Amino acid sequence: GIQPYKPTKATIWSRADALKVNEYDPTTTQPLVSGDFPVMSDEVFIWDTMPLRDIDGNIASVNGWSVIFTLTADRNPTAPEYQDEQGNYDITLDWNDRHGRAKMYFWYSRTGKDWIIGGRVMAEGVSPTAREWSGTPVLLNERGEIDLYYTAVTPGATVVKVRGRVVTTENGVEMVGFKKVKSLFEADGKMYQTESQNPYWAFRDPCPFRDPKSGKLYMLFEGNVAGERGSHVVGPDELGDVPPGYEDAGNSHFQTGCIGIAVCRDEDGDDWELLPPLITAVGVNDQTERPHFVFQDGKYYLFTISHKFTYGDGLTGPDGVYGFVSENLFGPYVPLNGSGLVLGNPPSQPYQTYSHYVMPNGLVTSFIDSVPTGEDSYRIGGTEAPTVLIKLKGAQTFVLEEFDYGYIPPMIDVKVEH
Repeated sequence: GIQPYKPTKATIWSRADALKVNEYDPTTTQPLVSGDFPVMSDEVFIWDTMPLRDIDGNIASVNGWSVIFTLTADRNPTAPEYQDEQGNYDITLDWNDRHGRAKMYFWYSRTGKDWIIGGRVMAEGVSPTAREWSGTPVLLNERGEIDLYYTAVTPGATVVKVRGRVVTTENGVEMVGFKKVKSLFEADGKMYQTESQNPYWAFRDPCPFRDPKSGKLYMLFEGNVAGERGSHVVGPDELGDVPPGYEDAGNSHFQTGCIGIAVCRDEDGDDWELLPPLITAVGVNDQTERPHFVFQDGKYYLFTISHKFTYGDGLTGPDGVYGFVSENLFGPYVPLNGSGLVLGNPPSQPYQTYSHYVMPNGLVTSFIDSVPTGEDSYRIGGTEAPTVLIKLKGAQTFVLEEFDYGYIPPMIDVKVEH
């Protein structure tokens, strides 16, 4: 007979879930970043860091070389625009302008740390947009071919990919042939919110993967739930099971973040179909960024990075990593630790790190944003934070151990020749 299945539906991250967020849980707090942190480059800022990996999620070295891709922007210490009234460079202005001048670089190391700069991935004139925002570099084969999935930003925000090849020698690593950017998809307006619907719409951070159960190719990304900005309703399902006195959703219908998913028609990641969202946060948070999976214990651990500032009215929580777990790719998902919070910044250093990436070995990489150094003073990072090990256990997570700055060891090594 027909075995009926429950239909797939978006999992709602509700206001009632978010009321469980604990900013003071030592099991879900990032270790404090030291004010004396080292800086990896005196020429560029980096932030979002995207380790080379295969389609199954394995962090990969090539001929023993670890490789990371970074969003990168020049430091501009002599720019007149960044000189304060006393004629001194204000790093904060330069750092704040990184997003508008973002480009993909690569770095490499035989130790998984102490990164050596490789330079821009795509030569001048290749990128069809003003900015290159984050994605995933997928190592495809023993020829060293890579599909770099990324976000082409301005005009629009489009999920694209560009094919190239990594080449190694005993002195280091080169990225060749990244010449032909291919459009995959943009926001549709019925499932995912468009720029016409919201000038502040999100559509970015593609995370392709092969589903370990079906072997089909899918891709996560950050979006917003379709509809005109301000038209969404925080109904009973978005509110969830709030306790007495917590019924007022305020103006939270303006916060409409979601984790999207697309499916590929082929093994090559060429032709994609948009699917309805996996997770929605209407009334809870506007930014479910950098969605990514760990597959563990036959379960799907779905992580997303968010900000205190993008929470709905009446709710708060830290910058950092949030997540959900399901037995099945298409849900239903439940919030990790009851609230969703996996790894929040400490409230004494609330902006110390961002754009965390949970790797399947449990190591979590992040970049340093702003670290306080006194009552008033603070340092800007634009460099790697200490890596942190977490443990995933059922619907719980636990912070375990801090590692060196930017420690991103490989899970597999791939032998590359061409």
